[PDB]
Amino acid sequence: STIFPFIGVPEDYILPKTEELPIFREVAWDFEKDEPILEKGDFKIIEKKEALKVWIYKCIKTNRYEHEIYSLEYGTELSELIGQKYTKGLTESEASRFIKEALLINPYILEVNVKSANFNRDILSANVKVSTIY
Amino acid sequence: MVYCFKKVNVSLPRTSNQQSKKGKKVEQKNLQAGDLVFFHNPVSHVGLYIGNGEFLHAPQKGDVVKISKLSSRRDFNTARRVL
Amino acid sequence: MKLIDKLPSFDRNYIVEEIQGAYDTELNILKEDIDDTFNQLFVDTATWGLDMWEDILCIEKKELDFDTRRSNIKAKMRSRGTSTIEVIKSICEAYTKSETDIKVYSDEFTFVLSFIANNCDYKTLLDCSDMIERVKPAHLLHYLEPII
Amino acid sequence: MYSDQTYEVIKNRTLENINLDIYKGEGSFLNNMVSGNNLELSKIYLELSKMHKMAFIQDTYNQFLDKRVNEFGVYRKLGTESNGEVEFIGEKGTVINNGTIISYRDLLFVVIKDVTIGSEEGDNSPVQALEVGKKYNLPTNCEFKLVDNISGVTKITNTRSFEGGTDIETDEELKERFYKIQRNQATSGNKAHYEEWALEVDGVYNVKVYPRWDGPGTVKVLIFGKNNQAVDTETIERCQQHIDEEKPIGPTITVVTPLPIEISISAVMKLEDGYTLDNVKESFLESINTYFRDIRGEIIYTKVMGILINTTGVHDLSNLLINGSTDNITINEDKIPSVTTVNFSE
Amino acid sequence: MYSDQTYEVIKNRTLENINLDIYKGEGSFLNNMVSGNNLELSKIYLELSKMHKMAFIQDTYNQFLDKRVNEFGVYRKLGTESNGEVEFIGEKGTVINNGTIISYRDLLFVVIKDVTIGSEEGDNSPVQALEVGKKYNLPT
Amino acid sequence: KESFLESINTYFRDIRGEIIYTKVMGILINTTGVHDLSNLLINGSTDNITINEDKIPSVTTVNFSE
Repeated sequence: STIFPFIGVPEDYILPKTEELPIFREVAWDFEKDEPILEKGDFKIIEKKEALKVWIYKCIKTNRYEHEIYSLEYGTELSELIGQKYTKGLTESEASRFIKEALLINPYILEVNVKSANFNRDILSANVKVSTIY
Repeated sequence: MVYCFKKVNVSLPRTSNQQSKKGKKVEQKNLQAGDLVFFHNPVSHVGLYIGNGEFLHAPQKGDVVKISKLSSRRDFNTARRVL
Repeated sequence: MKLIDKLPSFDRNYIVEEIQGAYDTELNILKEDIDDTFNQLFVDTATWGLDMWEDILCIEKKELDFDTRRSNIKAKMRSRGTSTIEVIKSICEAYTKSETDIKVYSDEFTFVLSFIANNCDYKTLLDCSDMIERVKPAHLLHYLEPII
Repeated sequence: MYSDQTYEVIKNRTLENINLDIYKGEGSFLNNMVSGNNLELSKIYLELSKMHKMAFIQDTYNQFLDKRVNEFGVYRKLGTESNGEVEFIGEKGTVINNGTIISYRDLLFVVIKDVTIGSEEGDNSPVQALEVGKKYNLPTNCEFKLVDNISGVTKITNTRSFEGGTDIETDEELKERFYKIQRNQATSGNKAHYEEWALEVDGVYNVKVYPRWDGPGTVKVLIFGKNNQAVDTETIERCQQHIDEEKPIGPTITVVTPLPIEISISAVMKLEDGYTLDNVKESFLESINTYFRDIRGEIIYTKVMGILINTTGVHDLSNLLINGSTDNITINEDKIPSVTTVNFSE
Repeated sequence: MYSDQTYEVIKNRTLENINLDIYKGEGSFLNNMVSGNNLELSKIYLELSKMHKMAFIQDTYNQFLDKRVNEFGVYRKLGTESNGEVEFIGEKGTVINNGTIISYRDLLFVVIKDVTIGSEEGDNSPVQALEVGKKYNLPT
Repeated sequence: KESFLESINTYFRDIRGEIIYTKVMGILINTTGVHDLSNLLINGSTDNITINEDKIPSVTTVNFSE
């Protein structure tokens, strides 16, 4: 009977209550052998920071623009630094930036710091601190 | 001519007066086969010019479709081409 | 061995390999089905889609061989419209699978089809003759002259 | 093939293709993921089925019927414009030029003749609708308003209803016509062409064609009247001239008429609820005429019994007499049975 | 609608259909497993779109158009090579046999009939183009 | 025999109440291949057969002689 003078239908104007992010859960992973972990004949699900460890490991391990399935923001660019394409200081600064920007897309991660950086032989070492909501 | 030009996918106005207002103007010396000829100021009947000073038309009630000589029609007004 | 190449190099474990191989086989099956469905569109290639032309050409009959149904479809779709000497002779060519020559005798009002019936069955030739009878002019007389 | 692959089958095949020690079943990780993928997998098969159905225009107005009938030569009809004539009432000497536009409510019309009021030619001028559609089939005694004002006119009306306005050919009618034309076999000079040319003519309800009856180049046309009766001489003449106009150059056409056989039919029957004796009689007349045209030899009592009993409206029959007997009546040459009387008792 | 169906839409719908508790987002195990064959489905939809276009008679390209018309019996018309006559001028008695090829520009032609220069029958012999085409209709 | 059994099975499916003799010979004559018939007998008689409640007739024996 009565007209609806707005675009759409009354159903589209119901807003679900905004709540905290649901608890982060992920399939367990074995870093030494690079395999998912089975428990009692099924996949094993871990919670909170362990799942975050799995996600961070997987994110760091991939290259940024190599795969079609991923968007342009997923992955890291650490492969461009191999072979000393830049000076040592430029490589250090770029590595810090790459790690920070790659990791920060996850809404469960609040801040990232790359603190220690040392060149010994052909190896580059660094320390990374990640702060989450947990 | 409505029927004849509909047979070649040429749509023309139903009444010949409006038919005079379609297509490029044609002169009496530039008349060729297939042209349309209009004579009186009211176009009671329009002819289809076939060349050689002859043209086909339906004259009026009581007459039948036949071939007329153009010169016998002193009343020539204008001509059009739609093909 | 194809879907797994789209993933990073830490996904090479046997579990992921099995999971991706299953979908590899499924995609292969789907592509094969799509190709078969496309092949079913054309008259010559279609086998299980042949019956769906019968609904559009009002054939309404049962036959055992796909080739015979294809030939009847070609006939129904050829004999429509114009019925002249050359087109009728070409339809008889399509049925008999050989070149046909029509000799007309105006004084006798009789035409004869000369052709090759090496690969044409006499019953198939008779079916073609009956169809030609129902397309040919009634007054004219027809004779079949198969030259094996 | 697309119908063969269903949701359950593909889901089972995908589950079985995974050779792993983990469990597959209700509320399992692999089972849920597999089902979620297979829904989208089977969507494609369903769409392929719909695509194939649309391609061969089976049902539900697939937009490809137009292209298929353009392939087969069929064309849709946009309708024909309504035609009529109106009367101009006004001052004498006022001339209405050819092409003058008038309107009837939302409808609009154009004058076809140069008409002058009060003239010896009268004040009536033919008028044609500008657009197709049955909406332009105007009734009688309608008032027409001029879009463009002309001095001297007062009232414009038509003495009788406009006719000829028809709508665009709807798609269902197009499909039906395509089916009927596909059932027909129309080819140059064939027996079916003779049949068609004969049935166009009035006074002919049934056609039989006899090729080469008098040697080559002779066609014998056997036509039948209503209720399989003889065709009159004038009707035979018009049929002959029509076929001659439509016959190929060279053939000669000969037409003969059948000779009737008077038959008395009588039966006792029980009617179903909602039917009358007149409906039974007319349906029986049609069915028995249909049986008459196809029969050769002798009329058969039991075929007549079956045709009568199959008639809609008859729940039972009893006491069936053909010419006062239950025996076969021999039909001789140049003779056709012709129903004469229908004595039915309920 | 096939154009509207894209990799992102298919992936989003598939993930929404799955009823699991774990996190579904870029870089997750479930997302990695699901992605990869949805891209293939998005690929397949375009071929599905093109198929109905190549099915009809109005737009059938070249080969399938040939199949459809051959179903109707109409055959494509091939060209016929041009025919002409040239004159040979030279010493009397030189014999030009059939199958001899003459050339103008880059086009090639064959002499049909045996002709002798200075013979009574004349020095003009028929000339036939080796290939079909309107380009072989040389002027005088 | 097979065509008549098919037609009579459809009939026996659709018929409520007692059986009809004239419909029986009608469905028999319409059965393809029958040029004429005579002496049509149902259960030893030409009478209408009454069907009681919770009862559906079935064809048991068909004795056709040319």
